[PDB]
Amino acid sequence: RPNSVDPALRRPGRFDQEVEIGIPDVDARFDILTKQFSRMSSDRHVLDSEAIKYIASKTHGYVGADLTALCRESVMKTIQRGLGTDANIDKFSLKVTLKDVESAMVDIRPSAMREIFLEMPKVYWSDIGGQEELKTKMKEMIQLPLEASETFARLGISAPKGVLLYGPPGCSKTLTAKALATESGINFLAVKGPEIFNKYVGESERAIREIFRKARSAAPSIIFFDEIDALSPDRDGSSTSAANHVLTSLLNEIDGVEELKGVVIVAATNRPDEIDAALLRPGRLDRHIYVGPPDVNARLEILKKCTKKFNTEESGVDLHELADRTEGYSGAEVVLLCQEAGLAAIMEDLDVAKVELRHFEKAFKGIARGITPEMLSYYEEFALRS
Amino acid sequence: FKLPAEFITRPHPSKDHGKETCTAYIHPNVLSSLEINPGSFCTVGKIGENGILVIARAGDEEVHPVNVITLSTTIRSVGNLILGDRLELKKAQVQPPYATKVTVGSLQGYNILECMEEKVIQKLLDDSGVIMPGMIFQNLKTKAGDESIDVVITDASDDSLPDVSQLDLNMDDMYGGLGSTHITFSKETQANRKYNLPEPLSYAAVGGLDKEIESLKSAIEIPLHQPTLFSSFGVSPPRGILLHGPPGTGKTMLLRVVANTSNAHVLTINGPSIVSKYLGETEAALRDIFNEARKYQPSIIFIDEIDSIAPNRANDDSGEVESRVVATLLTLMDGMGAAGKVVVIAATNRPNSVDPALRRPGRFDQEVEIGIPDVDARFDILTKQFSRMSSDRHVLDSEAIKYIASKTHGYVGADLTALCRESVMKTIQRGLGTDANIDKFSLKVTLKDVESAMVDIRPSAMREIFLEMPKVYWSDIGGQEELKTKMKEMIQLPLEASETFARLGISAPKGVLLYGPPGCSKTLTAKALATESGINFLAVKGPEIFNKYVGESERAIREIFRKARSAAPSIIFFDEIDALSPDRDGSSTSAANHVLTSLLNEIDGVEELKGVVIVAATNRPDEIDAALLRPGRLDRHIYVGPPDVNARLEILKKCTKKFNTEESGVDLHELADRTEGYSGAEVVLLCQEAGLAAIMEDLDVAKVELRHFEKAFKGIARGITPEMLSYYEEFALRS
Ligand SMILES: Nc1ncnc2c1ncn2[C@@H]1O[C@H](COP(=O)(O)OP(=O)(O)OP(=O)(O)O)[C@@H](O)[C@H]1O
Repeated sequence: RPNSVDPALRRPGRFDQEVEIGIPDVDARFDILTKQFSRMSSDRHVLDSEAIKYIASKTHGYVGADLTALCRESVMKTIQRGLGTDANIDKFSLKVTLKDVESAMVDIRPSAMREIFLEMPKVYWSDIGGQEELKTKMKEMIQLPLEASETFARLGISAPKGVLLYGPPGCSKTLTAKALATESGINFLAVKGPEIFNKYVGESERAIREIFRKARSAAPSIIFFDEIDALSPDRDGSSTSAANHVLTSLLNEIDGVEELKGVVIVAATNRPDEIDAALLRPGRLDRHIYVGPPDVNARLEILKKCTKKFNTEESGVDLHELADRTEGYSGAEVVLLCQEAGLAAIMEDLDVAKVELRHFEKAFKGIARGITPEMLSYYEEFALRS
Repeated sequence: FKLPAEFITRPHPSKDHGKETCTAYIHPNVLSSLEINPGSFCTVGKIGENGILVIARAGDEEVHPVNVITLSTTIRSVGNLILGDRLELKKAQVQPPYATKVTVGSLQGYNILECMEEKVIQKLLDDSGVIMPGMIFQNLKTKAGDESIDVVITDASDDSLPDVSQLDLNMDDMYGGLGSTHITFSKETQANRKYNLPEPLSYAAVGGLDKEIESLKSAIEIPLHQPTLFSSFGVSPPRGILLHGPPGTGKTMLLRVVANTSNAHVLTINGPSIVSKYLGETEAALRDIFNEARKYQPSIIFIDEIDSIAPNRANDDSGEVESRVVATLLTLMDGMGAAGKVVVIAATNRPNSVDPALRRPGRFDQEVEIGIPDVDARFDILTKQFSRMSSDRHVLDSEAIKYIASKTHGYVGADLTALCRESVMKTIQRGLGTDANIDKFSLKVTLKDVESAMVDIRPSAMREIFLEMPKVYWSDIGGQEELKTKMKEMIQLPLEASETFARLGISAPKGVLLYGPPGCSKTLTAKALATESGINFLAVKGPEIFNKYVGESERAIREIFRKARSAAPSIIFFDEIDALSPDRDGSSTSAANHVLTSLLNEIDGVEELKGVVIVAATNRPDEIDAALLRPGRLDRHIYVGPPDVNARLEILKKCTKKFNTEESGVDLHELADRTEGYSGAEVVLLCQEAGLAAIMEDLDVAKVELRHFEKAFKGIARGITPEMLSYYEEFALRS
């Protein structure tokens, strides 16, 4: 723990050079898996490349020691299964397969599931369903700093360094961060709302300091928060008569005394009224994005993606009238409705190769949108007033 | 000047014949220091159990080290001389007078050998020593008919003047080439009871933990017996197994069993007694014992009460012996050898107290999960102990044992021995009090004493994380067919549709909500799942998870969900949600809010729990906050309203089984029609009240009259208001 180290030791006069070691990502885990597989050679086991890639992708929170733990657990489970079934057959013939690895990853249950910095899995653009204008806006806002810092240094304008995301709780708030992290090619930081909150008084302040100076030491990057409305309201909500210190710290960190030109701060909130007037000030977090419900094109793309597993020709649906009928839903709502329709289609004779239109109608009538027009009107009023 | 204070046992190698009873390979310097003739009997103290296994002594070839001694596998089995025990040497005793009977028993055999005998007498008494409490020898190669048998020689009638010597060895005198007193072959029963010699614990004693017993057998046999095969892989050998569970659940007993059944050397420690005031004394002792562990190829190390030995760094920085010794022992065992054959078993309790610095897969990958035994394990242990104590002292059929096991649901493994012993004392006490010292063999074991035994035992094993409350079959399940069909559908989908979900990507909603009237059909569902599902069922009460300490509920939630995830795909049930759920209607505390966020972000946040299924039954669904009530998690809703006419009729038939319907003249149809606004629990209570009214007339009754039915019906009302049902319907419509 660097925090447990005496801060007198951790000073630039003696220990100016710090080497930061983080949790391995998917690429590092895959590289370590391939290296260890080549280490014990293929003379005792067979493991084709795509299985290794799938295993590495399935691994999210595992650590370097976890890969060795999985390898040893798979080997020993193979030994016991061979002894039990084949009655002491040669262990080389049984070698290593995928099912023992799957059992090992189910039963390993690592204790390192809690970490301050979350490595959210990446997602590609085709899976991401949005709108062209928003994509152009985010692309411009992320392209400006990286190849315009030198221009801003001479100009002196620098960057707004503040982006606020407010919209419906349906979709386009969580997967947007994944899309930004994937396309930007820059290290991403994900912290949950109540995750920063702690029972101990002052622990939240130390965690805030920790995350901001790791962000500073991690080169000019993007800092994203899952939800701010869990801590922003102080007078309106009176959350345990606290969080005032947290609010002051986050207010003075972004633009107090020292200004952070290199990094970009993006904020996503589920409700606009919870943001205090101090944050709602020109100069900081001035940019606002409506990011409303997905349009017809995004819903059609999501339906096409969800229908890829099934067969469109056999079903006979054109993927247009279904999207037109399902216009008041959201991306998460569309995904849930597709999943429930698939469940209804598989209830009859277990696995199916297609989903019928009757099952889709059953799903649509069974589950309501759950969205009210008053929240949309309030969001529109806030957009007009902003 | 050597002054050997202590000795340690060691198996005799090279087999051959040699002495095999009086080997006693001790360095001549020790023999000279004892001023005792080498060509005479020797006595080994073995710390306690006087008698000292008096035995003749021989000489070595100066290669045998002074520290280790050999007492032959026969004497090792006779006296339960476990490897690694403390051994001492002292002066020999007086010469025995003579031997009288020495009779064979032919253990684990049907006797009637005649041909297989082939003059066993020469083999028995062609050797020095021959200690009549026991001779155990290999079958060797005699004639044709292979196989292997052993012999019991315990029974004897010789009398010795000193009672200190419990081994009462005597000399050998028989005539043979290449006969006692009036033959020496007779009887086939077990060992003599009057000696009451200790016996080595076997795997047959342990019962109800098979799925773990072969697991631990393999875990201890693969590295010890097959070191080269595992070393060929080059993935490093495991050097530690975690044995953790509630106290008295059968861990030290399996430690003793595996220690006795293993011929390899085993190291046993007594716990915190090694801790000394001197800083370096404990370090020297640890490095020394590790030196003897690593110098000999077969070695097994036992560690106990690790929490006291290794306190957590954050819990308390007491000092003195601390994580320094833990670090140095870990470093010592990390590079003791490359392949080797060493297994370490940690018999700890509640691993929360175990220092987090003892958990890496590199040395302590193997973890054994030990929980409270269920009804099947308790019944198995009951049968095993009944077989051990034999039917010559008790009479009991299978159904009584099954009923006793079913009655004891929350009891611990040691509670079974507690109950049997308490029944023994109760039977003896009642016999002495009533029959005035009658023959106690005829009294044996009955049901009344055992009944009083679990009435008056009062165990202290009620508060536990496991809730193994008694279950019921489909007979008690009184409800609607649609509800049962839905239950079957959502409990059969994850069991035989995991591959289909993985291929399709739909996965499972894993969320079922059960909101309804407080009458019934909300608690019996737990029994229905735990009975029909046949899967490890975990139930957590509402107020039980609450604790005075701040964060205790959060950590308890952590352990319960981690154990649910680690306990294979199963189902989790929470009885009462509406106490912690209303964080908005009521002020509550910060702990309740933290619990709400934790349960919201753990069910479907970051990581997805596809294997387990989360089902929650609540009384008033409005206490659940809308923040966590989002589609995709706990989306399924069941009305589960008051039971219909069919369920009420079924409940009435079940409750009327004790009574006779033919003589009462009631078909339970008009009563069911009249009793339409009640619930299953209400129906049961009304039936109980009617039975009480019937039996208050003329004490015991064989039937119940109508007048009692009307009296019960008028005495007790439904207790439920229609506006509550209207509000439930309104909530269902909005959902
Ligand atoms: N599951 C069980 N089945 C049968 N007998 C048991 C069981 N659990 C305990 N006993 C009895 O109680 C005794 C004490 O149990 P055991 O020796 O296993 O120690 P433990 O209390 O579990 O361990 P520790 O002191 O390390 O916590 C056993 O020797 C045995 O007689």
